[PDB]
Amino acid sequence: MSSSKRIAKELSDLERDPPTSCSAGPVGDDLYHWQASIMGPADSPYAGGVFFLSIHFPTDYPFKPPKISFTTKIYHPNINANGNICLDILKDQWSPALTLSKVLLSICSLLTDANPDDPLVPEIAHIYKTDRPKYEATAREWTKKYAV
Repeated sequence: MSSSKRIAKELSDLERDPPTSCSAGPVGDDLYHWQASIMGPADSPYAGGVFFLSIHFPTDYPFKPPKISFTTKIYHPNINANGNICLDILKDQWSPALTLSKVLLSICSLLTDANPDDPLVPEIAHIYKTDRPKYEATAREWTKKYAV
């Protein structure tokens, strides 16, 4: 009811004013399980790649954050092998005032500017802090293979 109408509202807002590089909507007619895709920023080792996200809205949304997993394989210090993303606003900083499109933005940005202080993958984090080139080189490789 409050959960069903809040998601319908957000879907409708997109169904009108469409984002540019982001693209999201429900899978099938399941209003609680969405799928989305985004392109890697131009100034990132993910540039040109296409990433698919899986989205699960909590039954008590928007008072509880949505579950966002990455479908595509990505080499990022804040994203692990299962697609989990360590992002502040998907947890401790979540708030009913935020939207999914707002969550998508913070993600386009996370890829542009990772956060080595939230080492969800310590190996990728260390390579990041000390040998940025090795990391940027490996990020682009994985983009060619998977982000297509």
